[PDB]
Amino acid sequence: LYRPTEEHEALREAIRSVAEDKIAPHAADVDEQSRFPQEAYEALRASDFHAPHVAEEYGGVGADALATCIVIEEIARVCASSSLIPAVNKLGSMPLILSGSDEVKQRYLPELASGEAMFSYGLSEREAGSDTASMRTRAVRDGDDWILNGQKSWITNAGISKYYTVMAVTDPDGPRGRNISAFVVHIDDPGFSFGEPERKLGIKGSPTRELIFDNVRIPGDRLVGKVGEGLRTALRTLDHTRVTIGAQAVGIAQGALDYALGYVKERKQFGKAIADFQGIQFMLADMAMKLEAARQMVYVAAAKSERDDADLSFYGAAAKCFASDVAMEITTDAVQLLGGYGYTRDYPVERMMRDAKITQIYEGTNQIQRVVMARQLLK
Amino acid sequence: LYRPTEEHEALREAIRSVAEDKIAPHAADVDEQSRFPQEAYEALRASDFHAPHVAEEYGGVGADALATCIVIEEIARVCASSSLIPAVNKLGSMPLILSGSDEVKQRYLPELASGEAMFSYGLSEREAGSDTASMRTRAVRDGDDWILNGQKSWITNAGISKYYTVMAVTDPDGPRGRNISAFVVHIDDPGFSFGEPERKLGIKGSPTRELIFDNVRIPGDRLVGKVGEGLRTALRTLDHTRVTIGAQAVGIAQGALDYALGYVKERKQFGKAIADFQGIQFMLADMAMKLEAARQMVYVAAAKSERDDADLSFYGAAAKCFASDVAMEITTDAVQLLGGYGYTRDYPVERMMRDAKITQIYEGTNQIQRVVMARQLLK
Amino acid sequence: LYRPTEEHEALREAIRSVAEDKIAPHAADVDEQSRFPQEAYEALRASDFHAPHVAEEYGGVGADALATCIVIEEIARVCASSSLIPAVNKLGSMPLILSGSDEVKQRYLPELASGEAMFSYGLSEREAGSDTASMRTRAVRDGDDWILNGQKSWITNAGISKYYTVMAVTDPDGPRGRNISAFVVHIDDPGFSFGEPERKLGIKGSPTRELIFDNVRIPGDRLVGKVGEGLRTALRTLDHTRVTIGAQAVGIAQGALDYALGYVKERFQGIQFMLADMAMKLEAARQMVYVAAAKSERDDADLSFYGAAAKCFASDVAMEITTDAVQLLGGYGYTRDYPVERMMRDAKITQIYEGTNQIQRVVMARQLLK
Amino acid sequence: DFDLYRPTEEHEALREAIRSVAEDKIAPHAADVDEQSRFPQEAYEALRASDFHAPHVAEEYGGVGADALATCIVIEEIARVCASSSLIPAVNKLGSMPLILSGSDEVKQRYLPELASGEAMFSYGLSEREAGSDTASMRTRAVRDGDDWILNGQKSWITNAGISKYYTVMAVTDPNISAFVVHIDDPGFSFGEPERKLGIKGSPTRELIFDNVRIPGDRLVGKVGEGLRTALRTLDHTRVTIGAQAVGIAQGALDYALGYVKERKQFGKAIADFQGIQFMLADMAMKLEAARQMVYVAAAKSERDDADLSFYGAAAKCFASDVAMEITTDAVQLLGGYGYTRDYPVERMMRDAKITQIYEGTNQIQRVVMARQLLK
Repeated sequence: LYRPTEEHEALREAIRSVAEDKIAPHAADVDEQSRFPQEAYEALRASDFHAPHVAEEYGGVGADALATCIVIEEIARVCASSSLIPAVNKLGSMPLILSGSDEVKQRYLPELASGEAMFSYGLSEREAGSDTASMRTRAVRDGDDWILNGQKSWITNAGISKYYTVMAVTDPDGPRGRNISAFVVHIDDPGFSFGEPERKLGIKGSPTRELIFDNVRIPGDRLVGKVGEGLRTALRTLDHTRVTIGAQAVGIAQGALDYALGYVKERKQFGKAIADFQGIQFMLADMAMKLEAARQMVYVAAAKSERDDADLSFYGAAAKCFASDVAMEITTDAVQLLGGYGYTRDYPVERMMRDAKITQIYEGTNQIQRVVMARQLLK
Repeated sequence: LYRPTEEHEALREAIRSVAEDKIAPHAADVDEQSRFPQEAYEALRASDFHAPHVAEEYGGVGADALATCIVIEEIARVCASSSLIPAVNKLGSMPLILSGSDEVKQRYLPELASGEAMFSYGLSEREAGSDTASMRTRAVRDGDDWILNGQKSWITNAGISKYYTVMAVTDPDGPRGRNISAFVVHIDDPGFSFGEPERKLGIKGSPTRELIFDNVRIPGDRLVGKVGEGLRTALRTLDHTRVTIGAQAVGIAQGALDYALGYVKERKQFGKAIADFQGIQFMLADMAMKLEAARQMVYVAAAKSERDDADLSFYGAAAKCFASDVAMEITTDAVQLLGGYGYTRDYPVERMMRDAKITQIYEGTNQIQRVVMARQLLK
Repeated sequence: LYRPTEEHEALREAIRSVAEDKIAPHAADVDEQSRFPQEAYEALRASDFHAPHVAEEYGGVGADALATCIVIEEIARVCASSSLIPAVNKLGSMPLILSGSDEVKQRYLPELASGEAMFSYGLSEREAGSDTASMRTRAVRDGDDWILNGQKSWITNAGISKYYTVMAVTDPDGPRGRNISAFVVHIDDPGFSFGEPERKLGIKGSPTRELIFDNVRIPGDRLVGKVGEGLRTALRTLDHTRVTIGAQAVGIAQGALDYALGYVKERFQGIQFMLADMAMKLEAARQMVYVAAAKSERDDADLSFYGAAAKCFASDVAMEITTDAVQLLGGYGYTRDYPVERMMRDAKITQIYEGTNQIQRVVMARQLLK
Repeated sequence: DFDLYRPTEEHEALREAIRSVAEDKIAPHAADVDEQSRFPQEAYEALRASDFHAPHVAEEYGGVGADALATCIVIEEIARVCASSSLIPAVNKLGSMPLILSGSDEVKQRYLPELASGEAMFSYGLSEREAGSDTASMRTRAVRDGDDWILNGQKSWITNAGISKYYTVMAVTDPNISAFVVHIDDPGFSFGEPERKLGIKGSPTRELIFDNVRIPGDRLVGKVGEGLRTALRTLDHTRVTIGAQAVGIAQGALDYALGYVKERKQFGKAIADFQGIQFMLADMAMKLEAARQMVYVAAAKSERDDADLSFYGAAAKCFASDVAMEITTDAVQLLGGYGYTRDYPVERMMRDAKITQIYEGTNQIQRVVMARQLLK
């Protein structure tokens, strides 16, 4: 009751030690250079932790939603950019799971579950970032095939994901929400290009790239879901990926709190370990307490996500909004807690603050989460 | 997972229905003339919700600790004062459960479980509230009986509860925290008097009285647990009722967010429903998100209060501190959202605000909670 | 420079003694029985702080807006209900000052300034509370007079004020906000009655009653500036009384923190940090109110913004501080035996009346995106 | 017409002055300053050309002698566009305060003209590895070698170091402490490796290491053994400059935020027609302006050196810094994905803001000073 199965905890100790071993040192370096955490990718893949959400049918680990966030958490605790790997894979493969045809699922999800390829997910566009219902990217038919044209931006793991679940308008004059569909674009696919990797505040490692569609023709079997169903797919994909982002935020903050506690037990200003100043003790109390509320809520919403509960819209958004807020609130405090040392790149709290910010921004800025929560409350 | 069981959800639905009609309408009156929730206690007892935690063995409903919290929540949601009936009942009976001898337990718990008698719990002392190992209340052993002297303060439901698990030193030189034992005082015991009931900011209904012991002869069977081990028992009980006060805070806040939501959809300023202004929407979003986190952590800590988990103290402190703090923010916003109306007692939210304040204060002020947490963090 | 003139501080020691000595002990009762701060009113009157804003021209104290705010603060420091007397007097006289012809100013301001009469201000309406530009209290001209029919609500200090600058729409047609004018209704004036005093969370002392107008025959000399300007005048006065509500909040917070600090001396670093946050927020709120108050007196361009900005922040701060004040005093802080309970309840309203901090944030936003 | 609670008209002329100096000369370089972690040299050149390298220096010594509001306003209006660039007047006042507050007319004369002219920059060595905040327990020793002194030890966290010219470092004489202008060229005086910082990446934060640095006896600043009464004063007076730094960073962030939200449209309406973004900008502007005004009250209070200058100083830095963080965070939030990228400054202003909360007495230390000034 109100706890992960102890199974989840064995899973956690696993992914935790994978994170402590193969991710952490590489996290500091990943961030500095803003290059992909490849070591993280081969270590997650080597431990079959790269995309544990995939079903058993395709060779996945079959992770529970709570189990899936646990992985994303335990990674973000040490490296936010790497933490995106199973998180972006769940995000980009979710339209393919929740609505994909059996043939398309069997095509694509086994290569992920195996580790051949990572997914990215192209929904946002620069002239309609949060207003995903009124996008510009275009899927016109051409024979059996599909021509995509247009813009996707803020696409995570771009350049590295092989597969890109794009959402493009199929019938530009139908009832909003029924004119958009999802198509798995490959890196192969001619005319599909990437934009410059963005110069990011945090997640500097995991590339956030614009991806351009210049008459990208693609077979008909890469339609995922039916036609027009792309927004009804994207909504349930948000519904489920919000909680992954919540867990990522919880994780970023957890790593920050861990360095905070360690540093306060080691260092001694005014003769004593700063850990024992009641001020700092209050600060750690708020950090730990907020973090634990955010954790429990992302976990509740994950329970809401595998059980596919009714109010998953609300709690998912809320868990994402709060966890991210908490992450900022905590990681900033963590930086504050290490004083001068904290704003040094030698210690991870700096990176962790820079990293936590996107949890408040990307996958729908928490203002959108508040819009969603409000619309859900007025029912 | 992260589900109150269908058992609990039905239980929730039950106690909610009892709160709505049988308790809520009286809530304004209970608070106003600062009177005990007689209607509420009556209705809870007739419905087995007055102290549902009590063991089956002694005729209680055998309520899960989570379920107990759920009841205190749903009661508090409409009337905070009334929720102390099950809350202070769990508080006062818990030392009698956690350490009580089979006999004394079977003496008192039936009286409670049926609804004949109420419990209060005397541990804190006017002088050194948080340094409980240094309490002045002594019980001197005299024959089989004891003679009590001392000063419990801040003791909720006094004057109205009949049996009082008071904690007294039984060694002015015995060892710290092992020099104290627990005694069930009756409302009948000579020399046992109450102070004038405190004039409280909120929870005005439930009486907060001083406890005076003037050479109170109490029989020898009133000892619960060993002599000396009462402190360990008291600290464990603290760990467990922390979470029920947390649930109460969540409840007070839930009432605020409910009445606010209602008032917001219907009432109109500038001619569209004020819930159309995205600002009020953000505010309501934050209220709901904070509140839901506070709720989920109250529930997690309730689970840990059943399993007697290690970090039960930490998670309970966190649940109380967060639920209460969050409640304060929310009920304050609740007053805000109803504007001029919310400032009047015609609407309850103002009362709910006064009530959230005490949850930040009694049952271990959130500062003390933050200390407890910071202490578990610095293991 | 960036400090009260030494005579503002001379004014502070004066009203501080008046508040600590004459207002403070009764404040607890003022709140307890939810009755008017009579002791406070007669003592503020005895000390010329019941309405020090009035020009000396009418026998007032001639206080600059900064001074008015400081008075309101030193009163709110001990009694918010009491702190509203000078505050609601400046509020109710402000339309009467800012635009009234010297006729009505000379008829009203001396009787206020001296302390015969208190003012309240009828702008807020239940139906169109936040949208004051679309209010529904009607006043049609009957010969030289006007007739009033309508319903002002949440009129603070309403039960006891004599003179009431109530603002009514005179011409429904035309641009709402340019069709509103203000007229001072008397307590004895025929047909004008009050509702039942609101049972309030805090400031219970200062009575807020509805104002109902049942065909009140008001003379034509009750005109407060040219017909139709009333909304121009009303947002003009809000511009100034925002800053006084800020000052009130600063005071309420101050009192909360004062009992907090005192209590902390009486009975570790965590509580120190909490007190530091309290005091620091408080002082930012105080300086923000004073910057704005000086900004009002010189009738600066951005008084719209700063009055809002100070009104919101001070009030917000008051709320956390008074809340935190209650927190520091622990169980004792949750009792009416100590005033911090009353002070928290008092501070809440500062976020609400005279434009909810939602409206304050909107007007602020508005000036930001001009 | 009464100028109470408002910065004087001359301060305001100075403001559009320094604002134009920043917009027109500093602003374009801020992005590069942060990206490369290099000293804002162009900014220093235009500040020196415009009497802003340390305008606080007296007119007796050739500065403009600007009052604490004036110097603060410069630090703000500069930080408004580049935090690192704002450290120029800020770190110069920081390093010059011991030399002013207790320095002998000879020692004032040896150095303050080189600053006021714009030749040399000053930095200030008080904090250390072991006892930064506990100034009573440091371990950098000044031994009286003849009339002269031998210095050994390590100051840490020293802004503009390696690049600044004169270093008023403070050492214990008898284990208590005195202040000494160590020169860059002085024998054996070296710097540690510069920190790779979260923000203020332009302004170098370096260790100060001494292996038997001999410095003449006239390098003494103030009283021998009694620099400590000078050190708490330098704090008292310089918090407000770090605060104004915070206000400036914060104001800049709010400026880019407003610009973006008016320029950008979303869901078909401008993103600032959404009341959520509106309240958000309102909270930002009011916190911001409150922190600004308290910075100004504390600056005036550092001018006439009031009794409570400690509290009002600490609070203004602690609040302005905290508010700056709070604002820049929302600023990054407001520009969405665009705000997350370094192509827009809101991100840099956030990192710049995270330090105003930390250095030169972390707001936790600021709160301690406030709590002690409260129980007076």
